[PDB]
Amino acid sequence: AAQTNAPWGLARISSTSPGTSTYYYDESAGQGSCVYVIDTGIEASHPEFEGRAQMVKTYYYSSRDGNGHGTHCAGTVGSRTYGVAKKTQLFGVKVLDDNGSGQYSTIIAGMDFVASDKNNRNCPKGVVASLSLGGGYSSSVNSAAARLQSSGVMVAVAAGNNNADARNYSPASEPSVCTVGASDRYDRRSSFSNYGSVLDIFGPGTDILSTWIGGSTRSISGTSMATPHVAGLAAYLMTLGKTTAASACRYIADTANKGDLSNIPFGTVNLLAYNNYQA
Ligand SMILES: [Ca+2]
Ligand SMILES: [Ca+2]
Repeated sequence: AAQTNAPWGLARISSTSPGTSTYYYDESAGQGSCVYVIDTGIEASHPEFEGRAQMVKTYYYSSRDGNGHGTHCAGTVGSRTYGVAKKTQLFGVKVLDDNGSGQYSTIIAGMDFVASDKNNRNCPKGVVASLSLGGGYSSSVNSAAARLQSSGVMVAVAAGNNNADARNYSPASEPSVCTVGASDRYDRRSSFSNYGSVLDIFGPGTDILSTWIGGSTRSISGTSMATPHVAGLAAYLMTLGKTTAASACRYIADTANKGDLSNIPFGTVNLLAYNNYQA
């Protein structure tokens, strides 16, 4: 399949070079996989989700996404126009309030919720969780992310937006998950992206068009936007049978575009997520 005039990040993850505009992908499109978006919620009624999104848990008064951030991330995972894995199932877990903030105890609870809830869901191609959130280092937060991964979920987490070493942020600093930095459409490390030895991969994160609340769309930037590209790529590759939840981060790193990015500090991987789709 080939989506013309796609958002630049979708085109980028199907090309060895920057500057293209078509997203080339296998039509299976993540069918049969499931992605939990652990965030401010998902506006499941958005036409771009085509009935494939639903809220499964909220830690606040409502399950509504009153912010937009979670809806945007979910759209990059799996919306029709803006998503990597256009046929995946999306499950929303609202651990962040409508200002985009959440206490670590609640974020931890949401991770352990996913680890259990996936045993209620029919996800024959496997389960992914996308965590476009974080704060300062916390061993408890890291341990929760490690448990979620251990339980059989491909966990992708944002590196953070501090232009600093991700070792000092959580869940970014948990080794066993997939820690995602951000790049721009000229293959530069995004100006805000964290870096460091703990990063596994980069994805598109500057000026990413996706869904928003009120049935709308907008373009925003962050490692929060790079993370769902990787989560959606994992779901897509799992549906194709190329990898598993335990091995997908390593597989994505194996198969990434290597050495394409600029302003990568020595000791940080120079790896950009790539679907290696060959029609
Ligand atoms: Ca290249
Ligand atoms: Ca890792």
